[PDB]
Amino acid sequence: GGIWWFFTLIIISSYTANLAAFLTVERMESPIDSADDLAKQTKIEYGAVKD
Amino acid sequence: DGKYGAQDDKGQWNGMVKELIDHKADLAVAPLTITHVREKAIDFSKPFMTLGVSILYRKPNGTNPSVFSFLNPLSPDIWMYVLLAYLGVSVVLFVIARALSTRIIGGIWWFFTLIIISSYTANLAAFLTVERMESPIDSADDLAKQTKIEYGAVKDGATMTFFKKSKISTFEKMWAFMSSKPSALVKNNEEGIQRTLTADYALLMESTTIEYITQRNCNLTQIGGLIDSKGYGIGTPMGSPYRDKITIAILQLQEEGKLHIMKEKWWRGSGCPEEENKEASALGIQKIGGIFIVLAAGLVLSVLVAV
Amino acid sequence: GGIWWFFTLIIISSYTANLAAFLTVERMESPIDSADDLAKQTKIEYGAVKDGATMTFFKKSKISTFEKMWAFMSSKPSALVKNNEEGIQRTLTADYALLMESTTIEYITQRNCNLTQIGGLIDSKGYGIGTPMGSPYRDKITIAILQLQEEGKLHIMKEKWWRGSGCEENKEASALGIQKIGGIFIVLAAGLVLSVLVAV
Amino acid sequence: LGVSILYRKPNGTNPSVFSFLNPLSPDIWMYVLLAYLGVSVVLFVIAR
Amino acid sequence: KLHIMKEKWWRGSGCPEEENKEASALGIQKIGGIFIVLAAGLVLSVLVAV
Repeated sequence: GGIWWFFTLIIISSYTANLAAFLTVERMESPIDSADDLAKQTKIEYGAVKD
Repeated sequence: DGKYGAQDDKGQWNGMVKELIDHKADLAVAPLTITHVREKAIDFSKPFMTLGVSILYRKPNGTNPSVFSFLNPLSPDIWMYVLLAYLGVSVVLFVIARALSTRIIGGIWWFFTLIIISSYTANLAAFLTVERMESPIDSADDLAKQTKIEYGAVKDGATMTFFKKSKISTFEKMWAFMSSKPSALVKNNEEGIQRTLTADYALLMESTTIEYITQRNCNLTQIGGLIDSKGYGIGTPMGSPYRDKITIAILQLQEEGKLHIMKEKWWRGSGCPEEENKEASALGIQKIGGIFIVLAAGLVLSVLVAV
Repeated sequence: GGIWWFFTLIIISSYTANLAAFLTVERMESPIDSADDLAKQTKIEYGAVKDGATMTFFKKSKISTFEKMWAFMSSKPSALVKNNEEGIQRTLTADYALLMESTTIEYITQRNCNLTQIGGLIDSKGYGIGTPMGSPYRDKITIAILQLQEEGKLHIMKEKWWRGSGCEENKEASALGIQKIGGIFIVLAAGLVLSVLVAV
Repeated sequence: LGVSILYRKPNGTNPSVFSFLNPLSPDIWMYVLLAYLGVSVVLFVIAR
Repeated sequence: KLHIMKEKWWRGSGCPEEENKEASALGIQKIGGIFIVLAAGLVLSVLVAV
């Protein structure tokens, strides 16, 4: 019963940790909100209609 | 000459461009840069293929499928200290049994267990977060923003010349890095390959060569898509309709798809293995799991039924 | 029992969350390993002597790291020192990061036991000797110095002239070091003795 | 008016109503179920 | 040039870095939640006493 206890503890802890990691990284991730962001970056493709 | 060929400053040409201009050779059969100066100097057919610059890098390391790597966020000495404390509590309870003190000791043990499990959970969470909050480098913009990792391109190469006339944030950052540190630039592709093999070095060069060497090597990897368009055209004499005759002939070849089959005749054939760690996850591997084997330890006592 | 159970659950949950938040924030970034650490953190003030060769190099360099470093040092005048000795003293006494020619920090660390050289090699500038025009002696001293280079004499002179090298810990196996359970042991022993006092 | 960046809605979602097979790998849940099944019968066979 | 002129005459004052997440000596954010359970116990005690 005690080793089952420890298993349950560790598995729930890992579950909490990874989901919280996803939530935190989603919170710190910010999308583009200005053309300055496009100008400084190069990893996102962009364009305009010619003429 | 031992190079593609170029006019430096005197209006004179060398290599395949000079030979085609002189019309002592009728076509250039090799990879060949397409620049406006040489395009005006010598006409080019439509490229038989288009390519850019890619990143050669060392294979990521750190695959440790071990049970010890699962209890990592815990000092084992502290774990044995907790075990000794628990057994001491149990023996104290056993000897005292020969009331309210028992309950209060159980409660304080409950509180210590809460504290220790909280600490373990927090430590493991921090370790996994700091692991996965960082990602392997996938773009040259990442190279530009970082400075801890050496990177470079073959000097006097096509990528160097293209970046000379290309001024985008990452490109002048690259040029500043090249000027600052001459120890991260080479004159030959093999030298850069050796640099990548020895140190964690990022190499930028024409994509096809990197694809070939990656498919002829197992200790290296390619990362990043095309960051530029280069193209490899075919030379043609001045005022030659055969230029068009080349172009259409090339066009149907792309429709025939023979170029791909022959490229895999030369390029592919690699047998590099695959891993599940490329998607930035640790779930579903001995890094998360592996203690089910420890369960059998208790099972051996589970068969004693009589004395 | 249910209301006390919910109370206990929520309070211990808050405790665990705060614990995790603390260790993470101290562990989410390294104490110091390179100028990139200064690039992504700002808890340590950094700078150099005003109008020094370092800040001129930062101005002329197009490395976005050095660019933002220059922007920061221009933003805060408190990170500016009129003289290198003042910056050395303030780094030795208070939290401050000084950027200077590598051999200077080399000598200082050789002549110190508390401060340390920080960061690997980042620039390639070097020192030479000024030469007039039309002086073949420049060519002679060039070839002579090159000869000394394959002779390795410069190492001999620098070790002879620079030698003061004085006297770390990792402590990364659990949260907030190994020294973290002593209070638990003490409180455990204190609660242990409380059971023997009474005879009932 | 000025100029405006055109982009799709921020990609990312959760397949309803699963919210635990996405954070945790399913094989982990399968192993946990197997362990629960294995430990279940031990007490019954021992007590009998 | 109008944008450059505005930036010249609307170049603000620099601000210290303040978006870095910080967590140190954080308690229960002043008030806790013990009052609800205290009130629940008191209110139930009077009429369990019947």
